[PDB]
Amino acid sequence: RNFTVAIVPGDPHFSVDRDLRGELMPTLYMNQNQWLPSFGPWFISLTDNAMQRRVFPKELKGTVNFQNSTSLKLISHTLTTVASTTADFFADARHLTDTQAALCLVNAYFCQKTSRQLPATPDDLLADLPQKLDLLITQLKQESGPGDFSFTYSNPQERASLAPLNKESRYPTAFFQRHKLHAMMAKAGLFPHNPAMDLVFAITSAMFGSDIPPFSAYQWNLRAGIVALEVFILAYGLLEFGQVARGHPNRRLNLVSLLGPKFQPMLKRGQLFSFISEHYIIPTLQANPNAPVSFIFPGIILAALEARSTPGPFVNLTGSRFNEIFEILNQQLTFRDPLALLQARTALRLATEEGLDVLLSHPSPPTLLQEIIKSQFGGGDDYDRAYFMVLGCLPVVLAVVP
Amino acid sequence: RNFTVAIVPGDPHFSVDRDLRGELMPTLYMNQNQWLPSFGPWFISLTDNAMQRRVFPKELKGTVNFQNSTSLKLISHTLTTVASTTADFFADARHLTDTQAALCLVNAYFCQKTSRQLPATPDDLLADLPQKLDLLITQLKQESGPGDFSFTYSNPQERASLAPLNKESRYPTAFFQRHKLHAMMAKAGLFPHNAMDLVFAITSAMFGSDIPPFSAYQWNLRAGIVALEVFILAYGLLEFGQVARGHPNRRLNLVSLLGPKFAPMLKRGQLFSFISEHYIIPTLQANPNAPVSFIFPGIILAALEARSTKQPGPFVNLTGSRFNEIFEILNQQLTFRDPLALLQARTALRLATEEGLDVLLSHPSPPTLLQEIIKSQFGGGDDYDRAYFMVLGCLPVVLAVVP
Amino acid sequence: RNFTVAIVPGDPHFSVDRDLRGELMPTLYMNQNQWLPSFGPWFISLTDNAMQRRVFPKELKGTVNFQNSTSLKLISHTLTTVASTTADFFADARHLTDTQAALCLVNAYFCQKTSRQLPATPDDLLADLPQKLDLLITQLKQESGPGDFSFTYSNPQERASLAPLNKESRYPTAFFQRHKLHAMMAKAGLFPHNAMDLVFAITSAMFGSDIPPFSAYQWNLRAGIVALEVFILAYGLLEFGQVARGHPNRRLNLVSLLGPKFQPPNAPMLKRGQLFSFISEHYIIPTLQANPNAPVSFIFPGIILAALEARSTQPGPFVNLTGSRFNEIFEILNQQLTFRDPLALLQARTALRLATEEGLDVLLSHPSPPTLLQEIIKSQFGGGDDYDRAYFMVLGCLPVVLAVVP
Amino acid sequence: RNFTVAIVPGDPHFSVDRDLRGELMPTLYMNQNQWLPSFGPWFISLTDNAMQRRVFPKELKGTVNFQNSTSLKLISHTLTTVASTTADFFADARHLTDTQAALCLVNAYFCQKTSRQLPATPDDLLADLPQKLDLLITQLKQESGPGDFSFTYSNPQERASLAPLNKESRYPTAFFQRHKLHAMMAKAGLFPHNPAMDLVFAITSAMFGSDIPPFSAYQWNLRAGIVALEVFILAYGLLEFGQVARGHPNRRLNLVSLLGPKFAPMLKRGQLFSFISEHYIIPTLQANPNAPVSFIFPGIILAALEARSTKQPGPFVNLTGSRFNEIFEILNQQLTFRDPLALLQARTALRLATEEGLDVLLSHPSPPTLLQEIIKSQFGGGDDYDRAYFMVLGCLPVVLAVVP
Amino acid sequence: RNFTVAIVPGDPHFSVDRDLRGELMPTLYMNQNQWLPSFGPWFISLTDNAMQRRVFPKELKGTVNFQNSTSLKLISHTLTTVASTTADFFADARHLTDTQAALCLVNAYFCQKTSRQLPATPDDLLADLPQKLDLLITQLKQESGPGDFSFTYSNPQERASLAPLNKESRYPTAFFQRHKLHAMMAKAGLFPHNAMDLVFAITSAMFGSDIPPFSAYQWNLRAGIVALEVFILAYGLLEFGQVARGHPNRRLNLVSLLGPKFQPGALPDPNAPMLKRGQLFSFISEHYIIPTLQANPNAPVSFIFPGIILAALEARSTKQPGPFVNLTGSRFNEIFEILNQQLTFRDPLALLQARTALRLATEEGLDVLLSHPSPPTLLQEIIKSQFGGGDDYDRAYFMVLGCLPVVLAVVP
Repeated sequence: RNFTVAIVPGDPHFSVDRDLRGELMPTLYMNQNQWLPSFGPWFISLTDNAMQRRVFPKELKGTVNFQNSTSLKLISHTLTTVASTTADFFADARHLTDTQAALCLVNAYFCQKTSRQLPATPDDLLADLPQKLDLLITQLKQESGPGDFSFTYSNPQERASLAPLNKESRYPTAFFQRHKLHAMMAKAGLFPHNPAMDLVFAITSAMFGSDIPPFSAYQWNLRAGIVALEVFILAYGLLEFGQVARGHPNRRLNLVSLLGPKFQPMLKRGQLFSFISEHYIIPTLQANPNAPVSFIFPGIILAALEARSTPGPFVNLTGSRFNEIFEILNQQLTFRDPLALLQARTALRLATEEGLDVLLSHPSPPTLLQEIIKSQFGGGDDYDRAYFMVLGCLPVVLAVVP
Repeated sequence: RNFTVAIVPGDPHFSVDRDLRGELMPTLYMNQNQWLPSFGPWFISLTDNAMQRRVFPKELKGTVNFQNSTSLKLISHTLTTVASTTADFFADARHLTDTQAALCLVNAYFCQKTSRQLPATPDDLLADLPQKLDLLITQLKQESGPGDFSFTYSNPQERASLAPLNKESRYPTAFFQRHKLHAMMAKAGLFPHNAMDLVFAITSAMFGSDIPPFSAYQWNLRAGIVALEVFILAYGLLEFGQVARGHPNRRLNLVSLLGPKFAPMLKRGQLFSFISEHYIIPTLQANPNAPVSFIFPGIILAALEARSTKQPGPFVNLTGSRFNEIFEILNQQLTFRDPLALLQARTALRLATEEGLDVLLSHPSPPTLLQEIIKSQFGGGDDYDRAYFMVLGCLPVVLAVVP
Repeated sequence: RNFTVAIVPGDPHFSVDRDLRGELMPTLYMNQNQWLPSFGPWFISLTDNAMQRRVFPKELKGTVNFQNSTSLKLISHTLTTVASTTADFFADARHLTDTQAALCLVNAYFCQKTSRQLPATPDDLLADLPQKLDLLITQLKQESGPGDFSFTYSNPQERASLAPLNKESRYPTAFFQRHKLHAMMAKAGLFPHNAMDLVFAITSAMFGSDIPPFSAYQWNLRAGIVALEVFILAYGLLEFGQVARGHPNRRLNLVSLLGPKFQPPNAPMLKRGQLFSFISEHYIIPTLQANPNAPVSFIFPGIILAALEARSTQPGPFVNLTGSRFNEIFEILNQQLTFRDPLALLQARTALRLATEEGLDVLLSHPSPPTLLQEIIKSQFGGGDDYDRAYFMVLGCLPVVLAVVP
Repeated sequence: RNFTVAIVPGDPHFSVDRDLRGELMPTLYMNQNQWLPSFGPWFISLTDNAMQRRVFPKELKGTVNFQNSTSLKLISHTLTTVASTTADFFADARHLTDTQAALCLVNAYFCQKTSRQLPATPDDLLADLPQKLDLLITQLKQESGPGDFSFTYSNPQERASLAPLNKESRYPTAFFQRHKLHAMMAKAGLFPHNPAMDLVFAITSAMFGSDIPPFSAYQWNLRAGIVALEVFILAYGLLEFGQVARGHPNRRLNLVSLLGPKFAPMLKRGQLFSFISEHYIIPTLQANPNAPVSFIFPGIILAALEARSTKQPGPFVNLTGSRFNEIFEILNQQLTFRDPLALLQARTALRLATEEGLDVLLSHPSPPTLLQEIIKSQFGGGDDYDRAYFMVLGCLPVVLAVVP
Repeated sequence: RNFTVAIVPGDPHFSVDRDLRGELMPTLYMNQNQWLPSFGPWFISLTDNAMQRRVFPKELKGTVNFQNSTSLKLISHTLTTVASTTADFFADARHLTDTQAALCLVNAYFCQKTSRQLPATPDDLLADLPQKLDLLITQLKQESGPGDFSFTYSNPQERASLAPLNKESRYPTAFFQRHKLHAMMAKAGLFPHNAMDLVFAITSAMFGSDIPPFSAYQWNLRAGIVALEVFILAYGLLEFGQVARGHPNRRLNLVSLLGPKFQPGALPDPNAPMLKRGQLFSFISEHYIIPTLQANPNAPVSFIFPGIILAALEARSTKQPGPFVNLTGSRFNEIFEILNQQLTFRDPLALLQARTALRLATEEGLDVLLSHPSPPTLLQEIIKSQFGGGDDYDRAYFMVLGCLPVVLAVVP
């Protein structure tokens, strides 16, 4: 079950057993006499905060944290936590993965707007994904009027739950009323209340079985799908005019430094995302068909968590931006409380949805995204941005002896 | 509950959860292969003495103390002890914090001398604090006659107690008679014995009916006078301060300490105005009951050092007397856990600070003596270093582990 | 029972108690303040993978693995596992070692083609081994037609067993039908079904009456063919070898590795087959005189490693973060150091042997086998010349000294 | 209770709580990543021997001993043991400290030889100490005839006891008969047997109470006083023509190296000792009035222990442990065995070995020359500055880089 | 009870409490941040082998063994084992030390061949030892005929015992028949079977009446012959020795090893008159052998010259010409078995058998050394190849120390 992925054109292909991040990071702690990895300003601040926490797992407090680095246990557990943000923890047969729901939405929209035949197999959902996303995004840019990319809650108890309260299948009437992406797809005829044709239901009943109900009747799949679609929209927008051939002076990632002996015309608009879709998204989903969108692009999740936080020069010594990640780590490594871990997972997911709304509500979303990746994660070019979305960090080698 | 502070103009703002010193210092021990922090001559002498002590907490004797540095546990426990100098340990409803009592005194004095409206909210107490302090100080400089900034004790048992003996509400008649700051405020009509009491009008409007008049329950008057002395010394030290210039003797280098985490001259009083608006006010908005020792621990340390200030010429100080009060608190709370002995140790540190504040304020040029102590014992060479030393209680530097 | 071996001409002789690899490697961890050994790209990838394994023996995870090196326990246990690839674990009196079976085959073929007298003693089997191998190889090169160097399985359960299924003495009819080396020896009259059987005349004169004819009990024929493939690859690799030249890409430096233990041009070049003749007379013969039952994997573990790597062989730059190439070695290590399950260890040993046979077929099926072999030794093991290739075949690695302080 | 001392002119004053050696040495182990202290050839040999001893306290065998240095526990316990050499361990009201007895002897001798009034207070005993010692020494140099600076024992059991045997107040008649210093003071009329005026008794009854008996009646004070006087005589003689202003090429002690951030007309004869007496001896005795002479000058005690050793001519490597036996036995008895009687015997052996070595030093034709040789060869001292500091510290520490 | 020794002329004298090797070696582990000792190729091979042994005492496997050195516990226990090779472990009143028996033999031979009066005191035994050895050796060189320096065993059980089997006082008739040294002394009239017995006259005057005649109780004769072989090899090795000149291949550097402990002062003249034949051994006899025996009168010959014992153990091993790497552990088996028996198993009988095996291996190697056509030449080759000794200075110090330590910087 070995699979191969490639992130940017001209770069090497990576053959992995299961997970690229999980198999790449440990290899950076094998030359501890000469160098140790560093994962950027945000991870340096995370490491500083983690070592000060009164309640924090002892196994994540290894000596490497005090040597201008982050221990392997701390960096891998942090990245795993981020990758599980949009994973489904409700044991429900009516549920699709957020990635599958997002793919059904963008494919139904494409069939409604073009004369293209409805997708037959899950492979057809991923075929021409850059073109399907490009059509949805160019129409979303033309969506004038008030509203943002947020869900409307009218109660604090309602906000603390991912699913509708009192075991209901639908969210209250106001829930999606202010969401621009939902409004555009609703106007196009998707997810209707019922005999109005439901393209999403025709796709779900042909590939994902009879158990998946119409998105308007059981609205969890609509909410999860919208949020995963926001991640794909941000990923497309960030790489839209990307170029990687040029050796940028501010390029942080150096695979020759990190890998050592293990390593052996301009791009048109949308070509960098097409490469990542064909060589990374498709092989990742072929190996892990139920992968959440947070597993595909953990860098977008991290940038969204950072967008919530956003006068002059400033030093951030606060730990609030690490609270959701640290609570999951404390619940699964120290307290082992299954209920408290489920609540911690909900808090991380809600914080990400809040940050995604900040990113998409900005007048130029890729500009804010570029600023966060540069300031908090050290990414200076399109090559760094593409690798950061996939890895969740941009590791560098720093000599142990100066 | 995150809050932001700024110490000097042009410098970065620091966002902290609760405490700047407590959150900044641990970050200096995260590159132990390349460098370790050093906190100045006084802390180098403290570290030398602490490792020689027969009775000293074992957790404060970590290996970093023997590597041209001071361990994180030793430096943070020392700074916490200094920051708690004027903290209230009597559980009394009639008590204000020393900072609140000092603010009531300086605000009542300002209303008496200017006829400006009495402060309504605790925010009004801090509004125009540099101007309120400047009026009190310029009048204190004109206070001619004998007397100093000390309390008069007529018994050794009386000296060993912070509150009046035999559970009394007032101190003996001689207690405040030699204090110039008390005498000036008494002559102005503040805290009268019953006559309009401006302090009581302020305390009953913001701090409740439980706070008695300062003349009836004199603990608040004594604590307020001492905290006011710390604010006076802080204002005087920064009075003609400039930070724009990159001084050759500037010890503090935040670019070195923080790494990846990081024109018109200032008029008289402008450096203190910046520290009041960007540090004092946000600190008190987050911790309304903060003692004056938590706001400016550097003044407390300079006061403890002023007591020490005999033969002229070169001299090596291998004595531990200047660390006795801090070390006794550390021994009582980390090793012996004796509640009574810890309370006596806390009183001894507070009395030693009051003794040193009197030395500082009795000097003909108080900021000059203050500058000398900050330079010799703490390594501070300019106004930038002095402002940061008052806030941090030290001036950390990075020293390479390998030479 | 001390014995002496020499690998290449002009180099020192090594006196060992039992095993050269096992006695040489520990001596590289005796200057840990100044330097630590490094065993090449394949072992660097192995070390990376071993430290990531959820189930892996704790004693093999020492600190040296994280200091640009491989711990002594990990490198020695890996090399021992490779050296035991073709060791016989069936306690059977009808069984020869794969080396003995290969020697009987090449000697019977030589007598059939030259009419030289049949070998009388086990020493006669090894006498003129370069010449006996050279005759078999030059005839194998002339073997035109379809087929490769693989065994034909018609069932997955049949593939998972080394011996024939249902305790049978013969493999199914299709088993050897596609093997070129078997076909050439069968056409020459060797191992007939009963016709004079030269192999049986050799086995009954030196290895006792218990060894049955190769056509009747076919395990010895299968084991012998595979060991013969290893000897063929070893001969082909060193065929035009020269060691006198101090090559710029020579990785192995014994002066660096041994230090004070080692007491250190116009010389004529080695003729064709002379480098292999030196290794046969000074390494193969003394090794077999000391350990008569040594498997071919103990003689040349480097060929076994190159064969395991040949199975692995998208176009362009590539980073290999997979652990599949180490699965068989790691499973044996887990089964003998941690779980101590006799059945699971036997299955793991079978899997390593089958993977090696698969890789040997890739190496021999290549149009120029020594060229592919040279490429694998260079890319995965760092060997840049004939000196490195000869030492790699014997040691299973090419250790270098790397300074602990840069 | 903080006090200040100064060792040589032009050097800094040291403010200490109780003990200069005890407070200075720990400060040398605070930069262990860059440097460690080294205390000279004798201490290097001591460290080598201590680590080889089968019976030696484990707490004194720290890692610093194996890193071209001596651990803080080993160096401080060694120096404390040397400083306690002449400390009084008999709980007796009739006893003076050896320093007090030596001061009474030199002051009584000065009053007998000059018109000067008898000292009234203990401060008067120390007033003009260089001048009082100078008078006694110049008369001792004129003492012709046989005899040395040793006590005469006529029995091995008598040699193993500091006090007279069978609880007697006087030592046998032969005991002081060969001692030149005792003979000179006896001829001068000091300590008479009784109506002969006793100047020593007039001093002791005025400052040290009525419990101190006349030196001739209770002779322990006379024996202890004579030995402490020998230490003061050797200290005066060593620094008699000392100069410190000159920066000598062979000066080992470098206080700028050791302390770091914590830190012309010639001296006339006796001026270097006058400085050490006024700025070190007097403030030390004002803070610790009952200090033994071994606490004031432990370097003289160490040089005396080394003088016993001083067989074959030429280059020589000393791998013996005999010179450390007395110090090591005290360390074993107080840190490991805790045997009160054996510790008392070990203390007596160290004191008797010191008395034996002081006799070797004073019997040499040029005592400061032998003293200079020992301080140079065993302790690394190359000039008067080093010699003055060695007498006070008992060693001359140097900083040696951990990385070469 | 401190005593002083000197090994070569012009060098410093060493004052020790009891043992030079035991007191010198620990001083080399006191500067571990800058340097660590290295004891030569044989000890490097020993250290490599010791760390690979499945059965080996854990206390001898310290970290220093893995830092281009040998731990203090391993080097001192190895040297102590070698020094105890010929120590007497039979609690018998009829027994002399092998050194005392060798001295009685060489003194009786000297009295038989010269007009010299029989020695009266144990000091007279050591007086003129170079001259007494020189007379015995020059006569041994003239001993023509077959035979070597070995004992003849006619049974494997007989070979496994140091003393005669079945509690007998005499060895079988064939035992000494092939030994050239025994044959020469027997022809001279020494140890007769009862004829005047010069050896018995010496033993009964200095070592008491308990020592029986060498022909009646033959253990003293066997032990004495073997110790005499060690003295003969020591004399032969230093016979034409010179030390004044600073050789380029001189391994031992006492200035490096001792540092501040060594006061160099005045260095010897390299252009000074040469040492005459026997003068280097005379210096070692007067300044090392005599003071060592005055301090430890019952010292075995292996304690005086452990380097000869090590060279003898190495002589057994001595087939192919050229460069050679020795990865075998056979040469360390006898030493390692003693170490395992006294530090790990604590079996009194097995330790006694291990001690016998080391003594028999040494006797076998001494025969190889003395049977070589030029014994000092083979001895020089072994000291150079296995112990790093390149000159007479190194050879004299190697005989005494059992090794030639060098300082190697921890940081290169």
